[PDB]
Amino acid sequence: ENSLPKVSQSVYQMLLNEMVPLAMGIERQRLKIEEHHTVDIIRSHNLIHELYKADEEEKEKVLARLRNIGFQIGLKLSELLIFSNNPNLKFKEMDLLLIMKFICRDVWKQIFGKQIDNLKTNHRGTFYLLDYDYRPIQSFSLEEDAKNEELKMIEPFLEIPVGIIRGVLSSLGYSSEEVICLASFIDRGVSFHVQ
Amino acid sequence: RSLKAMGEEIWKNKTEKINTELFTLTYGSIVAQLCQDYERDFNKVNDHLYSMGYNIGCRLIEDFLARTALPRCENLVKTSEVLSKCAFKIFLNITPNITNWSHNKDTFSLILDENPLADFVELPMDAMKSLWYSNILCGVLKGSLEMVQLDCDVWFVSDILRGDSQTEIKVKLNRILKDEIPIG
Amino acid sequence: LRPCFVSLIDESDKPILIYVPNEAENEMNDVLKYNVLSNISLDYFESALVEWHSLDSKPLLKSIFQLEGVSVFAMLIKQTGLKIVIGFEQKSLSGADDEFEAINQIFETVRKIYIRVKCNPLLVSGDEKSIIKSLERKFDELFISTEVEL
Amino acid sequence: AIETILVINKSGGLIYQRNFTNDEQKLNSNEYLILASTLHGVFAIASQLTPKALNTIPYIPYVGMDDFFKEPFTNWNKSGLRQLCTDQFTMFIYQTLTGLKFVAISSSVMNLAIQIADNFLRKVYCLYSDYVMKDPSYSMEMPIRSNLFDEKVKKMVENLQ
Amino acid sequence: GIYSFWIFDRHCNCIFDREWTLASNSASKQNEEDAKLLYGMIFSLRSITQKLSKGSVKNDIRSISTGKYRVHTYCTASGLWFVLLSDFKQQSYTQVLQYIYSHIYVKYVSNNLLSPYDFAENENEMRGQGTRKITNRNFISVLESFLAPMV
Repeated sequence: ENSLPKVSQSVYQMLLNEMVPLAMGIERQRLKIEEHHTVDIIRSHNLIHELYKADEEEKEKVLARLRNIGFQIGLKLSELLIFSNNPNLKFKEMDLLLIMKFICRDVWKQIFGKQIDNLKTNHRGTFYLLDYDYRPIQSFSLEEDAKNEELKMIEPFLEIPVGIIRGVLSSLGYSSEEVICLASFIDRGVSFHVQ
Repeated sequence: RSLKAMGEEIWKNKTEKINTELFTLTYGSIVAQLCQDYERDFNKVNDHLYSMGYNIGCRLIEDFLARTALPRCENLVKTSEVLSKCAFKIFLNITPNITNWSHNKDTFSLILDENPLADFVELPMDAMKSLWYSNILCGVLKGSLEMVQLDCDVWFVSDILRGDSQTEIKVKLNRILKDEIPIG
Repeated sequence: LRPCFVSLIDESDKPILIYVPNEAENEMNDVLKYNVLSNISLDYFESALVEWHSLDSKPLLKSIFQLEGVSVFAMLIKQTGLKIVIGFEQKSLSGADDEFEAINQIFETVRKIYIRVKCNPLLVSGDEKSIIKSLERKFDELFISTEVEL
Repeated sequence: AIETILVINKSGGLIYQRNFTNDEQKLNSNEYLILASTLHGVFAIASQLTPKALNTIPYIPYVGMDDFFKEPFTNWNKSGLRQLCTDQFTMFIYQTLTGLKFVAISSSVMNLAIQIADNFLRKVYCLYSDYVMKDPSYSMEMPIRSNLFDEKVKKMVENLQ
Repeated sequence: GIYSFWIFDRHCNCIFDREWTLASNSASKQNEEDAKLLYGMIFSLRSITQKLSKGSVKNDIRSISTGKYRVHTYCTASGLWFVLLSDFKQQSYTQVLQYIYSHIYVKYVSNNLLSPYDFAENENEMRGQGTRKITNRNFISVLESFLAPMV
């Protein structure tokens, strides 16, 4: 239908990469940059992500700050989805844990583009969604000596869509939990699991 | 004018669309994360929002040159206008205008029409002083420009909320030193 | 097409997990029958001259049994001493050979799931608690929860 | 297409320069000598890259309407710089067996493209070695002050384009 | 025929690894000295065409076309110099080098946040005698995927 406002996916996507060394720099707080007013020391983004899992600090307090930031995103976009477009499926108050399949059929296409899911739910008690090529970190690289050492590193990046889909259920009002695995498809991987 | 039309051609070349209001909430959310995490120190979030901007703009500028095969500018006067239209317009669908163009050609200012960091934003009276909202824009401009071998400093001086006046960034050129000692 | 339990025993005759699907949300206390069926098959490893194994190349689907409402068997790979067994409810049982090789191949799928979760070093020293919950969390979608995929 | 011709002596120094048809200048003499010394320094190292890690002849199109020798000849320059191309000009190099390097720089673009600008440059090396080689004012490895040389190569710029 | 690919930054460093895509001459490091003398041939000839400039613009170098091979360069405006040594069968790769900048480089280097700008080792020997940086599982593999059509 209506298609008025547009901004790039790219600068968006690097911002979605860049909430995590932001949070590491929050916890850890010379290139004298703003020398009209002040000075900075440095900010090693290549070593900030090589300080959480490549040095094994107390990131467990910091992981809540990755969890926290998606909630206020996840609370306040359901109303913004009907200002995104108005496709008449947009109403919210008919279903409880059975339009989370379909609110993550759209906002997961509107912050991640694709819709390859293969959803599975045990007796409509717990619903889980998985995809084979996650849009941030399947553009990401390695140090080529192994691969399993690199899957230590990427574990804080998975926690940003914790807060999103937990935000929408708390937008409907909930206290049901959520945990993230990392799958491995066999054809040319990460899974999600909510109660 | 070709560099007029480059932004519209790239806006038909690239196909990447987010709705603009979704970008604003993901900027208001992260500055709210700094606001509630740190101890309401609006001074002390401009610096680290700038640190965000520096360390994301110095990875931003080479994909900007990837889409826009442009030569390295050497004066102020052409990079000011191409930063005022193309390097924003392929990313942020805006065209900020250069005004107050100084006679010594070392400084200027930049009115921007609208911004998608500050579309529908209200700040509280605690936040109403001692804070500039788009210090990530200071970061991305300064950390962008020190890749291309000119250590300009820009600093954003007036919100459309702070003072409710106008949106300006005071800019100052500095040296144009290139790299050296290939002998080692 | 649906197992009635899933049982796992290592080489020291210690049961790793006698998993039963749907003991919450549905009928309880038949799990008390299920684990003692597993122990009947555990001391019924080889008894009264009945031999299950003759092929040493790949351990295929071995001898079917049927006892008091279920249909159990065994699949001893003989690799790292794994002794895992699966029963089926005799109520919904068609008794064909593509059924027989079908439960042979899904026995090898649950073999694959155990050998995948056996060497996941994303969490190390996962040997006593929530390794069990994690492998149950990988069990409970391969035979059920297909209801919403379409 | 060619607008400036240099010649280089074998000891790494400029000999002659004429900015023929460009007719707006910013370069005086010793910056052209800086170019001559740096192309001699480049042509020093521009053989031993040996990127292989391990008979080619030029040809006869009759450039310059007779010619001197109507035959596909050889060339001594089996390893080194031959030509360059940029977005505002292109440049050419021809060496002798003795050691003279024979620059030609062309503003437009003019395989075959090396070969026409090789076939030009055997002619001027013939014309160098008949019109200022036989000259008693010409002491050795000095500049060229024969005006008789200079219009007779100025005629051959318009005998090219 | 393509002999060798190399990657050249602003700080006069090569970041090309074990030689292949026919840089081993067997798919039709010892060359760390060769990185310097390739740089000296280009940078000196960068200054030649810089000193002859017409019409309010600088000049990029397309190709030094030597004897018995070629060399094709692509100097960026960021000081990145993608250099490729052909065998004079095809013409200048001034869009193949744009493909391996806009697609295989910037989407696989400098978007990956576990690898830096490869600038310096927190130290002031960027201008020489530094061990290289580019070792990726994906990038080296997808480069070799792209260039095995050529050689």
